[PDB]
Amino acid sequence: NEKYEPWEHMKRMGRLVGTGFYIPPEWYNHFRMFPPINHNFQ
Amino acid sequence: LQLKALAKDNSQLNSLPEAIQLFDQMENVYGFIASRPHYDAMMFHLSQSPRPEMRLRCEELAHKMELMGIVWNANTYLNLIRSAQVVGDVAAVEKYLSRMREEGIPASIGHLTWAVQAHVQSMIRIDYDALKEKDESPLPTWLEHLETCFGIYELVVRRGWVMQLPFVNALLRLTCQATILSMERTPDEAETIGRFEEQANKIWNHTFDEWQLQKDVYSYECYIALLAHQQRIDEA
Amino acid sequence: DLYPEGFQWKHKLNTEYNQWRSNTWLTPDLIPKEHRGRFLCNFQLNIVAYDMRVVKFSPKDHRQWIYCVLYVGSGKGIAGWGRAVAPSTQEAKKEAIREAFSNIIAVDLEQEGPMYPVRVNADGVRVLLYPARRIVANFRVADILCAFGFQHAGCRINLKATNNPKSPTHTVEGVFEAVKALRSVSEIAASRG
Amino acid sequence: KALSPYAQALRHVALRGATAFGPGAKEMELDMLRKGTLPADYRPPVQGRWDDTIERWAYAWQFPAEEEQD
Amino acid sequence: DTEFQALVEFIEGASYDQLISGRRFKKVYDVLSENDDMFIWLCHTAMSVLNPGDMRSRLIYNHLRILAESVASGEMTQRTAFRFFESAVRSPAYREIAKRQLEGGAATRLAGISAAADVMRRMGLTRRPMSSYFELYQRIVERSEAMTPWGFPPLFQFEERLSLEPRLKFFSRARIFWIPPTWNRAGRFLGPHVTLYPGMTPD
Amino acid sequence: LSSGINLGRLRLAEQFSSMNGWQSKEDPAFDAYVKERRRKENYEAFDQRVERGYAAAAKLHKAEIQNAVKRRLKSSGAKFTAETLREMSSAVTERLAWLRDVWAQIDADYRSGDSARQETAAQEISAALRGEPNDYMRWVYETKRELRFAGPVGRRAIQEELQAAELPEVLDEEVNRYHDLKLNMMEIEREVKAKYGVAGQQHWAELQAAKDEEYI
Amino acid sequence: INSGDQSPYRYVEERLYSKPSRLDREGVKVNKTYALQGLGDLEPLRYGANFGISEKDALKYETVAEKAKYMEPPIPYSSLAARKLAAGALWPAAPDPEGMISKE
Amino acid sequence: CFSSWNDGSEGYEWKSRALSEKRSLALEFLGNVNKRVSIHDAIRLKADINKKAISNVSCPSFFSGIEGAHLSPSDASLLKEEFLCDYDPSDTKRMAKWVNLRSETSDYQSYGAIPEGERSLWSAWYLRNIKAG
Amino acid sequence: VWQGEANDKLSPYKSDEEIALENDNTFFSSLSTRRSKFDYLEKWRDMYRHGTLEVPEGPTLNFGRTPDDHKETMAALVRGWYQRNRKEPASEEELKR
Amino acid sequence: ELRLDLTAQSLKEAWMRVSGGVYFQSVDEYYASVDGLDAEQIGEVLAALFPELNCYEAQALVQRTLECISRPVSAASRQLSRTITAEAVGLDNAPGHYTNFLEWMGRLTETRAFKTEHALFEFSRRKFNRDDVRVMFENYRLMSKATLLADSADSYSHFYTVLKDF
Repeated sequence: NEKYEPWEHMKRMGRLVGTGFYIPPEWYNHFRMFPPINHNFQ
Repeated sequence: LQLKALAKDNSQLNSLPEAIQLFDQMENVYGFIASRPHYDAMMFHLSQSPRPEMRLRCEELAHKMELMGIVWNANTYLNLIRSAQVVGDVAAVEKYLSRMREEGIPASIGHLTWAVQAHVQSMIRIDYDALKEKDESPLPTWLEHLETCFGIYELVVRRGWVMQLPFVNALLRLTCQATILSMERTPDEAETIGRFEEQANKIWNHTFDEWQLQKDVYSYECYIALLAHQQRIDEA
Repeated sequence: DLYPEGFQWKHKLNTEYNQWRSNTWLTPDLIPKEHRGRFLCNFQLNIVAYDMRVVKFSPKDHRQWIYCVLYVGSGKGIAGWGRAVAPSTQEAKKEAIREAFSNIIAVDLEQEGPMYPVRVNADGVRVLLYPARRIVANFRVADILCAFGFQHAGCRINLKATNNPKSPTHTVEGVFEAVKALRSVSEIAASRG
Repeated sequence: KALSPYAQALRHVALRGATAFGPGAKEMELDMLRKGTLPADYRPPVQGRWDDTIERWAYAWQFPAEEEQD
Repeated sequence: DTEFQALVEFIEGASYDQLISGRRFKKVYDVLSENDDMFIWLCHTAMSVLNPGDMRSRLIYNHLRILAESVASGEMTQRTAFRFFESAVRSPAYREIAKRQLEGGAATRLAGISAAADVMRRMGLTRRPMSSYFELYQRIVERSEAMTPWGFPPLFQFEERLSLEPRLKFFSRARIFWIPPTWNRAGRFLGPHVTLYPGMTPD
Repeated sequence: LSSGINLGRLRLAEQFSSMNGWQSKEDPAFDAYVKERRRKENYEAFDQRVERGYAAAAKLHKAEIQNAVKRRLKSSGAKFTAETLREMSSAVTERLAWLRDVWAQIDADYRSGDSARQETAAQEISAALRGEPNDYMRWVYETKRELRFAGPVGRRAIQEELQAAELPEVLDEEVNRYHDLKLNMMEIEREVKAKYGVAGQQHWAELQAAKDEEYI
Repeated sequence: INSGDQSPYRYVEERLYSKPSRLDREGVKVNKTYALQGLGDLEPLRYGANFGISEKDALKYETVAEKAKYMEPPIPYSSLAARKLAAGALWPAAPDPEGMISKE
Repeated sequence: CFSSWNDGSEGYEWKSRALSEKRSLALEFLGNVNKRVSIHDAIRLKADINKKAISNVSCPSFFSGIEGAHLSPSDASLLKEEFLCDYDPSDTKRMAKWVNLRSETSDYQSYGAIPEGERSLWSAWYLRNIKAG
Repeated sequence: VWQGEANDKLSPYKSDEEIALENDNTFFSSLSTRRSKFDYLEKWRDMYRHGTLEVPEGPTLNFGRTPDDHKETMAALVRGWYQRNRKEPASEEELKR
Repeated sequence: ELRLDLTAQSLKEAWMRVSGGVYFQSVDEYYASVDGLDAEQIGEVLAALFPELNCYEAQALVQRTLECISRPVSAASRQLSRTITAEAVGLDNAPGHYTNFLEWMGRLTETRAFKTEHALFEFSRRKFNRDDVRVMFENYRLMSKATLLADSADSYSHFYTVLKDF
């Protein structure tokens, strides 16, 4: 399954925070600066 | 080199999203790990826009730089002062100037230049309508912002530093912006407008040839903005 | 509830003077741990369907439970949908509400709707979400578009390729799957540069 | 805060008093371990070389590389 | 002190009933095992096999450190954290770093798990302030993720599918796995609603 | 690309690869780095129980500042932008600096050697570990509300008395969150039955009588 | 274990691996206590608390295809999984080889 | 007496008077409609009469006021402070913490002190400052 | 000094040498070129153990613990502030003006 | 073992007689793990005072003198070498870092918290009978509420009083 993915979860959290009525946890901004490791493009 | 060119590119409107996408394409797709020149060329471009998301991106990039074993230098603190000055935040500029001397990194003339520009942008973004509700004149805040930067100008001539053109241009910008804001907010107080205009003419007429400096595009830009705000079309 | 953690005074309670009074069923453990004290917007509950389902535990014992599908949503851009089965009605509503809060999503309400046609399909149900200046949907879909805050939107659902087209979860599942696959204008402009 | 490191040092000794110039916290832990009066929740500094290796690993994760070009 | 409260209520209940019941022992087995130290030790055992001089290992180290601090803070649930951990583990760069550390010979994973126990003591990632060293001893002297050659527990969910295919003999070659309902007599209570797993029998 | 940065990263990677090349008295630059880090660590560290109490108090203060920002955005109806996140992070970091400057005194009293100082420091550590909030914070919230609701003579008196006392920068939402909490009935009952005796019990009995009369 | 007019092997099998036993473990209010209450590391890993399969979430699906479609992936590792890894109980031991001896 | 000042059901004849005074003041501040009257000349004069009647009351002083006509560091500090400092502005403010000026009236004289939720007659808002110690 | 740097509005724009020249201008702030807080602490440590520097036992700056903390930090600095204000007129009257 | 521990204890207090009182160990000399006597200084003593002493017994003696001056001698690294081999952890060509860890883990085992955490572990693994629970009931009833608060200030003192017999 690809619908449960760290990039998909980060995109879901980003568009959840981008409303302005949700408060981001610290791991969202800490994963924007340290993204999850991808298996592609290698 | 591409990020350095996009940091000063004014050909199109999309230079900053192009730089963001190029940095993301370099890190994720190309597999390159960002060094100090990548972080410097990105944070110099992120420090130009006063949007809070881009300032947050610059702060998170500086934090990732200090977390990845790349220590801060004069250029990193200069980029942070540039990012904090465009929103008019003098408190963050003073915290960066104190943290720079905490680590023993000496502050050069450009840091004080962008501190003066931080005072300019803090004079710009005063909520004048809230002071109009409280019946408070913004004149002592303008006098404090002037005397602080003139104390900085007395500091840079006491340390024996070579006087640079952007510092005198920042002082001229400060005095011309104080004159413009005094004409906009307190139009009936003609004596303060006259004092600010006399200080601006003193900086424009005597200070440039005191340090044997030659005027440039920004020096003419600030004075042309001053003369255009006074509706003196022929002199402009 | 916006205060899960903080100073716990002994001489004072944890409740405030000007607090909105709860319902007969609303308990503070409905919102999960990762979403507790995060939502700055009030939500409204809309029930999709109640149904009766025979649940088999043993070959000698069959119970008759109630199965409820609903969706929670606020007009400021955040919404989620859920479904759960339970021996009673209010237990099914509570577990479906915590399932809907577990699977919550959001959009960008800068344009109050999409800016390109999104034709998506699940297994059988084919739903198109196209931009408009009004809201073009039936009432069961217009309520979900109001739950997301999409006032400038249009939605069309074809259920003829499904095995059971009269199932009530298909329409809400299709609308949520189409809105989930919709990209905002800022996201596309950031992806292009 | 915008305090100078001279004023930061003066405020540091003003906040900590005379024990700022005395032994460190881990020297107090070493004295409590040697005298035998050490509580159970305290981590005992039992081996110097391995704790040195531990702290060198944890500080090596932040150690900067040399980017100077001759 | 909720574990001490569970211990003393177990003691008082077992002395009141004059027997060791199943309800009281199930209660104290649930109270003594609600701690999230398992996933934090997973992240720190994965961080131990990395290289403090490599920049890619610094990225993986900061990612797993942020993940462990996010689980310890309670802001991220367990299942999404396991998805993040299995995505960080299955990467070819992490397996390359683990293979380089294996082929070295004087590996630095022991100092890694020791500094991990010290960090879990300092940052308050445990339930008791000195429990991390006993958990370190438990990871070392027993079969666990600390004695695996790559630094994760040896289940097939943390290994790549391209390595899962030629070794194991699963259903059909050339996600959630279920028994297809053509098997009407598989076991006594086995059926299509009973899931199966590739490298373990959880029954 | 065999450049200076890439070769520096390569020699850094091969240095920390095994256990050998990075130990004590082997590389002078890493030894100077760990010497400066241990030099700072010798000055800015606390006792371990002091660090645990500071961690609990810092968690409480961070949660209270985040609750203040939540209350402000809930009352104003505005959105959570990046500027509010920057403001909240700056307030949290300056409150953590203030808590470090506070708990330096408790670490000095716990390591002083006097009996009364160590017992008061152990009382502070035990109060912080159990989750009990500070009475200094209650006094700070109450004097901030009284500074808000006083006239200019009283406002100038409070601002001139407390200009040198290093008070934390407290938002209005923290004072409003403390003030709007309802008071506990059983704690008031315990205080009125401990401070006063049978007269307190008769007063609480007539109070419950008035409660049941208002219920009618 | 008290038999109660049954074989004890089949009684423990019905009390461990039946559908009302695991539903009583998840919490259904079945008739009277079909599952074993107090088990430590002898509890099967299918019915652990930190495992990723919950039958209360699976009762709302009427088909095995819907269970394969909508359910989350299971949690791989737990504390009971760590104890079974330390005990080597993730796979049963191989019995005596019946392939070539006889059928007596 | 001195033993009647501590806690623990001692001094019942005066503790029950103080607890009945604060409740009866709270009941007339909230539930007495006839006290919300604008003042007139009968109130303005007779309160000034009642202001001067209390000011004419002098407190009966005790026998303490009657008088007639290598040193230690603690003994010399008392003699030097009495001669060099006849008026001390720092010590008279320490009296305000002990006496607690306007103890029963500043509960109702403050601005915005009592919330609307505790504005009933069963509510216990006058007992918040009771500390047993 | 930390109350004077908070209201100076030029102390972030001043170096360490300018503030150390302005405040005391003595050997006590002289470092002999890198200036930091820990260099001053390391110098004053050996100045204390020799015993050229005397530091009173206990925190003289008290806040955060008790609701009356400015009083106890005023009572801990009366001697130092009074000697700071009275020792230079003692030197003015000892030079026999 | 009793010969080498009594010989190392004899040299420790003989060094304390000649040193003259206090001996303070700072942070940096703790990290280098240097005590008051060097291995050259102790090995010179054992060759001079003891004539009949072979090579491998003398270097075994200087190993125990260095560890008895710092802490009391704990015989726990010898048992940890048997249950934990070198190649299991990954230290085959580093014998110095292997033995530095074994005494670091060995002295971490002898603490009150490690015996407490092992007892709470075995309590969760169901290794007690009804006899263990009944004596734990007597150990809990003997503690009063004033004695419990003094033990709950530490994180392990209230646990260890119940689990001392266990």
